[PDB]
Amino acid sequence: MSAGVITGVLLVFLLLGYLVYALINAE
Amino acid sequence: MAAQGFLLIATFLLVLMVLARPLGSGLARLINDIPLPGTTGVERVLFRALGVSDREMNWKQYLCAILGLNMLGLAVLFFMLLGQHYLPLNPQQLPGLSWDLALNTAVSFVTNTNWQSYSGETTLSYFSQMAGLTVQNFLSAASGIAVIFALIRAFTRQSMSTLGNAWVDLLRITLWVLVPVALLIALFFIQQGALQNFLPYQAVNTVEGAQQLLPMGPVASQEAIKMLGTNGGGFFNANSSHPFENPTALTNFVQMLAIFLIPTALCFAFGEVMGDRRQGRMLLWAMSVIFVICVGVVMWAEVQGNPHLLALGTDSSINMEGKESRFGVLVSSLFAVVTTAASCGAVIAMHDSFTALGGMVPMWLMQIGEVVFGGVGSGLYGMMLFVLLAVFIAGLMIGRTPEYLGKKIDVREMKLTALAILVTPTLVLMGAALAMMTDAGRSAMLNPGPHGFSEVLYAVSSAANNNGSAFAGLSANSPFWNCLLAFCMFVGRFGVIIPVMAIAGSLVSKKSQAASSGTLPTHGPLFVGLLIGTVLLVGALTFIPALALGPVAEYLS
Amino acid sequence: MSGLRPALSTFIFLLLITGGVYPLLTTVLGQWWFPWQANGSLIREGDTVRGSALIGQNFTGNGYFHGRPSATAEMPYNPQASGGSNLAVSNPELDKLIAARVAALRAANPDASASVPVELVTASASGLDNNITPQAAAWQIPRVAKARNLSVEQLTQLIAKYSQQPLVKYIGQPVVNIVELNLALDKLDE
Amino acid sequence: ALFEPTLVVQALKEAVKKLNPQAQWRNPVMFIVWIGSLLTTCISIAMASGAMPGNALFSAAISGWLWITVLFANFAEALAEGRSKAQANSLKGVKKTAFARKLREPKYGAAADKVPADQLRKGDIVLVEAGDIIPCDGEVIEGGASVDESAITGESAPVIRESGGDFASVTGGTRILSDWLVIECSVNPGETFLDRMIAMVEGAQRRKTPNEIALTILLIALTIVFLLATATLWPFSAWGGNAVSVTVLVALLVCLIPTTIGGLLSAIGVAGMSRMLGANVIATSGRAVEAAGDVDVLLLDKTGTITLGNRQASEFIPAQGVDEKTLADAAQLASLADETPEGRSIVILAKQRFNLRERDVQSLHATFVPFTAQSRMSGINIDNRMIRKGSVDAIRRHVEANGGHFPTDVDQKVDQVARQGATPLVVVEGSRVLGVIALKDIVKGGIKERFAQLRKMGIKTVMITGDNRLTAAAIAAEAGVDDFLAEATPEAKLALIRQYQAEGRLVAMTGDGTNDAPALAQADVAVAMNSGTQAAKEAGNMVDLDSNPTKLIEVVHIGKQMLMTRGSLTTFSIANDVAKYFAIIPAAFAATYPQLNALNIMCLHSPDSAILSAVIFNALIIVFLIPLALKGVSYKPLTASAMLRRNLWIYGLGGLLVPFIGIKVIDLLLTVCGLV
Ligand SMILES: CCCCCCCCCCCCCCCCCC(=O)OC[C@H](COP(=O)([O-])OCC(O)COP(=O)([O-])OC[C@@H](COC(=O)CCCCCCCCCCCCCCCCC)OC(=O)CCCCCCCCCCCCCCCCC)OC(=O)CCCCCCCCCCCCCCCCC
Ligand SMILES: CCCCCCCCCCCCCCCCCC(=O)OC[C@H](COP(=O)([O-])OCC(O)COP(=O)([O-])OC[C@@H](COC(=O)CCCCCCCCCCCCCCCCC)OC(=O)CCCCCCCCCCCCCCCCC)OC(=O)CCCCCCCCCCCCCCCCC
Ligand SMILES: Nc1ncnc2c1ncn2[C@@H]1O[C@H](COP(=O)(O)OP(=O)(O)O)[C@@H](O)[C@H]1O
Ligand SMILES: [K+]
Ligand SMILES: [K+]
Ligand SMILES: [K+]
Ligand SMILES: [K+]
Ligand SMILES: [K+]
Ligand SMILES: [K+]
Ligand SMILES: [K+]
Ligand SMILES: [K+]
Ligand SMILES: [K+]
Ligand SMILES: [K+]
Ligand SMILES: [K+]
Ligand SMILES: [K+]
Repeated sequence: MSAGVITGVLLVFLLLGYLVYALINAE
Repeated sequence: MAAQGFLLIATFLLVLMVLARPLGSGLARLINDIPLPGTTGVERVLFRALGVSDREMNWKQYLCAILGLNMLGLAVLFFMLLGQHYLPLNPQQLPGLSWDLALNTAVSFVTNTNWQSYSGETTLSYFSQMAGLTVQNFLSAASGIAVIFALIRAFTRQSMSTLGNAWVDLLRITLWVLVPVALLIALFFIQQGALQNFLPYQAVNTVEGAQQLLPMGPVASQEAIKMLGTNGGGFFNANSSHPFENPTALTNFVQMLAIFLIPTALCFAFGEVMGDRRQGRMLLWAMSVIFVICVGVVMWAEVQGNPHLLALGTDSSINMEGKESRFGVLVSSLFAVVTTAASCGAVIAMHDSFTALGGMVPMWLMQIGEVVFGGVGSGLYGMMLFVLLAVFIAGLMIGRTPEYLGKKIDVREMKLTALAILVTPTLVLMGAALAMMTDAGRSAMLNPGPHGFSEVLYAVSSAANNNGSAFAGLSANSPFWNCLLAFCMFVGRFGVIIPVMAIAGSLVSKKSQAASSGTLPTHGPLFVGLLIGTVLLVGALTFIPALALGPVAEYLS
Repeated sequence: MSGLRPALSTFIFLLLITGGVYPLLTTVLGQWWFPWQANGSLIREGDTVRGSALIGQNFTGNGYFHGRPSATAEMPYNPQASGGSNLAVSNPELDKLIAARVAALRAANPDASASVPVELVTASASGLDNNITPQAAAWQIPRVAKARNLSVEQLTQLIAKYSQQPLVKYIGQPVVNIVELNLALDKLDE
Repeated sequence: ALFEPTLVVQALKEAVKKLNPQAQWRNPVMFIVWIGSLLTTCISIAMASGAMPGNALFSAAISGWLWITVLFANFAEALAEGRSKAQANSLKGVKKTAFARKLREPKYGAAADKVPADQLRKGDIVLVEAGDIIPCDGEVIEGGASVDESAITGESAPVIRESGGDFASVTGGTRILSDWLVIECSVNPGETFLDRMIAMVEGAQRRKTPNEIALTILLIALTIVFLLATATLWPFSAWGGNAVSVTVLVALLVCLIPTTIGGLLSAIGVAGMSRMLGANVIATSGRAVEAAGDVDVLLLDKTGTITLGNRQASEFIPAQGVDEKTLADAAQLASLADETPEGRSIVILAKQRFNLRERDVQSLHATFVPFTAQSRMSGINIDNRMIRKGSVDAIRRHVEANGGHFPTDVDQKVDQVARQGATPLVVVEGSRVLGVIALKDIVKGGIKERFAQLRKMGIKTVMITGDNRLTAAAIAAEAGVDDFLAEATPEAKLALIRQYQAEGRLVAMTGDGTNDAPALAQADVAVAMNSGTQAAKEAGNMVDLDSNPTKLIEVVHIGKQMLMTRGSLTTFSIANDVAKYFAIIPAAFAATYPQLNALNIMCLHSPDSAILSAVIFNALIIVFLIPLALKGVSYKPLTASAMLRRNLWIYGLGGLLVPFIGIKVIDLLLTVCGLV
């Protein structure tokens, strides 16, 4: 909807990707 | 009223427990690869004719078999719905479906969800209804029961790699559990008054002089399988509210019995296959306690009903809006809880017209993952995921290795259990957020405010949780809603089926170690309460903010 | 590669069974055993179909028994667009419709109670409800008796004649068939 | 090592300020909290100068308390690591220096050489005297005296070491008392089990156990669902009314995710390893310690492990054709060469009580027959009498091979010897049987109570003996074990390992012999003894420094404590979130949904005060539960269901109740202080 919403969605997707990476590759 | 509700719950649960035990023994015989009495010979020559050998696949080929059958059914049903104006049995000359509606209906009937963003009697022809929709009602149920057959075989098998024959399991389930029981149920429905013919739409001269066109078609044959396979795909837009689908109270009682029949029989079969019936009784005690609490809450909410009725001159505040008059509010509440806990899309009553609490508890019952008899097979392996979570927690709190039914719970099974738990709330939350940031997702709302958010959340939860029941006030016939919901159904079915089969392939290789003095009894009231607390607490901590912005806000309004 | 053939064979066999044998056997057995209630439960006088015994028709006449409101598209009690209003409790449209229905029913039934039965002001789930409670029928007796020049005793007897009850009192509700009630009223008049 | 020393706290707080940048992303929950803290800090800076919200003080307080939450979690982890490092550095401060007496020839008194510590390798021979620090670990090849192992074990009473016997190896950094011990080096310095444990502790690169990995996966999944709910709350309220502020969403997300267990997991692991070190047990890794909480059978060697060893001749029953001054001579001729402590005791007491010291010990034609565990033979063919001795079965086998037979008096005599628990041993000339020499063994002492505690734990303790069946029964009844296994070859112990592992039952064992290396290699728990040899210590995953057989009690205690602390803190963290909802959700939705204020069952003052109180409780619960994670949970031996019920009633109900009181008290303190 706006630049702030785009930044928030991107940050949430990056955090989700990091958490899924940590779950899959939990050494 | 409370006495009538207690009598209804007690009678329903008693008849269900009586009926599901011989079916539990039959399903245990099907799990143990033992042919049913009288099926020997004809089953062998049928397997020889079909070309299925005595092979026994592992988890990878079993999952590939289930996924390939589901994708083939998806393609066949999609092309059948897209080109339904060339196929026969079309007396109304109904045109072919749009691409988005056909894709949504195909994914909906393959993923055992049976969401319907259309009116059946206006949209679909008889051949489509009895040849794609009914065959997918059979096939999705058979696929779910085959997956739970693989999981039960993985729990009972000792240090092997194979998981049974997937085609043999599907054929055995469909031919000896689905078809004859649905034949009996359909014949009883026809006797009570349900519709089964192929006549064109009958013209009616109304007494006062109007003209109404009565829809026809093979309603009862699809009604029996939508009850039996926890399918809930209505022949008409009214679904089980329609008198041609559910004419009588006895018919509706048989409907609820058929909805809970196969999950309860699968729990009994699991307990009998593992030898310890206390495990199946523990699972059934957990689902029954949660179910009884939810039913009592929903009947209390619906009996409280609309508070404005006495203000606007009415006999009682009984919420009869959007409920059929041949069924009480107690019966409607019970059916609502049964279908929204059992991953069935059938509605005796419009859930949109329910009160705030009586819409929250069905929607929360979908949102917790459909573990209270939550569909044929799907409820049992979702409950298995919650059981692995609970035994991990219990093993941690007792200081021993995480253990369930003699088999160790290790890092790989925790990874796959976590992913399978993660799939459906992720879909619900992201799909609801995507619908709530879009004008195409917000313009489908009918009621304004918190109940409109409840409509959107209910639609996304039923799509992702393979339920299919709707408030139906949402206008989900847009291409955006069709594609979003189809994605939700596809992922919420198959991305939960895949890690469950991976758990099964991880658990076949292990050996069920015998019990000892220090082992934890995975039964009894302590573990029943622990599993109930785990399920309710996980679902609550996932979905209380959504309920607070929806139905809780509507209740506190 | 030796795995596609079992998939196709199983799919074609199961599709053929569950789409041309189970529905065919169901239709054949239904038409052989329960033909009237398998073909529509149609109430036919002569060669004219006056309505199914399950669907229910829109009755707005003074001399007839009025059923529950219908929220189907186009005309009320339209079987081509079955479905409820899907109106929430918090929706002001439901309150407006309930107020309008209460006012209309109070105007139509002056010689009755001021507390209207809830099913007469609340729309049904399907929009094709052929049933109301005997309490609602008893509420509507004075208007029908005044319009038809009948008596309360005969109206109660006829309502009890066309009343249906479940096997046990908690799996359903006692209901009366409105369409057959109105056909019985017409046949009694002539 | 105390509970919270001042210097440890003040140094590891600086460590906490040093483990901010890149020590956070290894932990996913705390990296989420760190990212939220940074985002709220930037949001507060924007609110101060450059963003249209003006409540910069509230966002600054939220960001500061999130940073405090990260600081307290790192304080827990750093305090555990600092305590472990302090214990390892205190154990490191031995007097092991460059003072040594290298010998080119292994005889006593060789050249009086001086070599440094770095000039030592796998093969070397060193000499020590009275009051000398041991340079390197190794078996003793000549001499024997008392070795004071106080600086390593933590307790006095010097142990008696014998040249090549049961007490052969010597621990480094330990003083030598009385006589000398000529010591051959086994493993080069720097490569010692103590050195590996010290290197594992200092510079903590500790590997996560599989249980910790699975719990981390579960916490990650909970973080994912809480992040999804928090992220999706913005459009859900944005459509309904005014959108909820980002700082309140971040505060709710941090309050929701398993912050307590997610910040205390490493503290629990390191504190469990430190408590293992404090029980005088060295562990290679936490995997064995956590597996020890699942074992159900413990295997035991008799001599050395369950008894002190050093068997001595007590009764010395002769035969009819032996009388006197012949059995002692035969025993001395059979035992003058074998290098076993019971043989040396027999040698030094037989001549003592029979005045037969005039017999020469060297006669230039000695066969020098060693002792083998499976053969059970010892003796020197010195005058064509070919004298031998051994166990009862070995004597019967050797008599049935060359000699005629044996009468019933030998069986009666060995039964009478085994009546009081001493193991039978009889000498034979080769064609005729002789008298039976007893070998008294002393039980280690107060072990019946500890074996009763093992039985109460559900661990079926069983001791593998060899020796003779009846004396094994006598010593098993005296010790208090559940079962025994006599007449055992060294292969039979590995056979018992594989038989117990074939059932799926997890097997633990203790041993101190050099013939137990495959047993400790295949065993899941392989607790060695400090009196054991270097090969057994290297083959074992754990070694006990107390030389105690029933140290598995403390090992099971610590492993179960670690697992139950992890599970209990996870349950507490999950159960806190319903009170987090009841504190935040009516506070978060106050302008977009003022109708949700009925959910404020805690009767909190303001929405900002409620959110701040939830964040303050989330920050303070970690520092309040640091002592619980450091000490572990209170482990009591009960049944599994009763223990689960007690842990649930005291932790799940605690997480249901305690956050309500905590948030309410914090809100009242803020109200009476006037901050909000
Ligand atoms: C309020 C808060 C929450 C409430 C919590 C309540 C939750 C619900 C509870 C239900 C949980 C289910 C348990 C798991 C399944 C158990 C199945 C089983 O094997 O059972 C044996 C099981 C273990 O015993 P066992 O001796 O080890 O037996 C094992 C052997 O394998 C078996 O040995 P056997 O073969 O010798 O035994 C005989 C044989 C029986 O014989 C047979 O083989 C069957 C065939 C008989 C012939 C058929 C004709 C007659 C049958 C009639 C029905 C069919 C025809 C009907 C006709 C209509 C057509 C459709 O076994 C069976 O088949 C048993 C199955 C039937 C009984 C199960 C009843 C469970 C439901 C209880 C009623 C609902 C209560 C709660 C609801 C209300 C709450 C609001 O025991 C039980 O029965 C457990 C259930 C106990 C009753 C629950 C009572 C709960 C409390 C009541 C509510 C009061 C509080 C409310 C407060 C009010 C405020 C509003
Ligand atoms: C937040 C934590 C809260 C506190 C936690 C503390 C837990 C302890 C609570 C104690 C207080 C309760 C006292 C009331 C007495 C009633 C129960 C009783 O008798 O035993 C007490 C029982 C301990 O039983 P036990 O250790 O197995 O052994 C004692 C038994 O008496 C011996 O029985 P058995 O082992 O010999 O086997 C039973 C036997 C039969 O033998 C007997 O019991 C003796 C003979 C009596 C005849 C009656 C049996 C026939 C059944 C007819 C009706 C039964 C009652 C149905 C009413 C249910 C209504 C709700 O036959 C059976 O196997 C029958 C099937 C067993 C099920 C029967 C009842 C199940 C329903 C009750 C639990 C469901 C509601 C809990 C909701 C809580 C959720 C938060 O404690 C509980 O019931 C615990 C319930 C509460 C647990 C809460 C845990 C929540 C989870 C934590 C949060 C999530 C964790 C984080 C995970 C997230 C992942 C990231
Ligand atoms: N020095 C010795 N001379 C002769 N026989 C011995 C000697 N030491 C032990 N034995 C015999 O060996 C048997 C025990 O063997 P083993 O267990 O391998 O040695 P240990 O008991 O020292 O561990 C005993 O029955 C004993 O008779
Ligand atoms: K469904
Ligand atoms: K549906
Ligand atoms: K869930
Ligand atoms: K699920
Ligand atoms: K789920
Ligand atoms: K599901
Ligand atoms: K389903
Ligand atoms: K599921
Ligand atoms: K499902
Ligand atoms: K979840
Ligand atoms: K989860
Ligand atoms: K927390």
